[PDB]
Amino acid sequence: GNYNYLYRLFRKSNLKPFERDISTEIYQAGNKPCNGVAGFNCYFPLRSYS
Amino acid sequence: YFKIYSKHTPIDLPQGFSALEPLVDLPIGINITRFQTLLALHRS
Ligand SMILES: *[C@@H]1O[C@H](CO)[C@@H](O)[C@H](O)[C@H]1NC(C)=O
Repeated sequence: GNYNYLYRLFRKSNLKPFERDISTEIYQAGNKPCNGVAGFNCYFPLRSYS
Repeated sequence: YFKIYSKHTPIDLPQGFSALEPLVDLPIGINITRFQTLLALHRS
């Protein structure tokens, strides 16, 4: 399995043309702060194709 | 794209007309919202 390549799963707004996102901040699904830790309504936007 | 036009002249802004020629293009691809100016202090 090749876990090197990754894609993005969650984002607040759609990317503008010819734009790149390098931000890795924890996506806030709910209203409580994520506090930089994975948890409820808090998922890492980067996923692995594998 | 980041495009910069400029003009220079030896002189409240004065009353006159002068067009600006393009001189810089930079293929950046960035989201810009804010900026700042940089000074050069004269040390005693
Ligand atoms: C650009 O940055 C501003 C900063 O507040 C943000 O609101 C906006 O969504 C960003 N746009 C894109 C296309 O990333």
